[PDB]
Amino acid sequence: SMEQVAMELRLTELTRLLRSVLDQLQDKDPARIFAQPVSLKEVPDYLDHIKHPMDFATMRKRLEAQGYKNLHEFEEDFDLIIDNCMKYNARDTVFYRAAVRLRDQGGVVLRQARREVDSIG
Repeated sequence: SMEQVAMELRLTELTRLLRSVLDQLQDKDPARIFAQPVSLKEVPDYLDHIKHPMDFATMRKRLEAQGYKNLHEFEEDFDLIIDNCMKYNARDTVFYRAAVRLRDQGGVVLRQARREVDSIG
């Protein structure tokens, strides 16, 4: 159907916008602390602490399979990255501090993306 194609054109465009958002969020992590999943070889107990791990590479595979239906879902994944790190790592660590900084800097980018998703549809 033609409706299905137009739906898919909107999903595709949302995916275009989300990719740019992801790049801008990732630029706020120049240290690359959040680039890849936490290694279960190097942190064997990780899943006893964190039930839903998340990272930028895992978000990117979902993104490129058009697996984000809306900005809310994408934001849920970004918040997992931050929130997982703030639980596992203590306040005085470079990791915890890197999450706080990513959250603060990400807020601006996300604030405008919500306007652009409403605005363009």
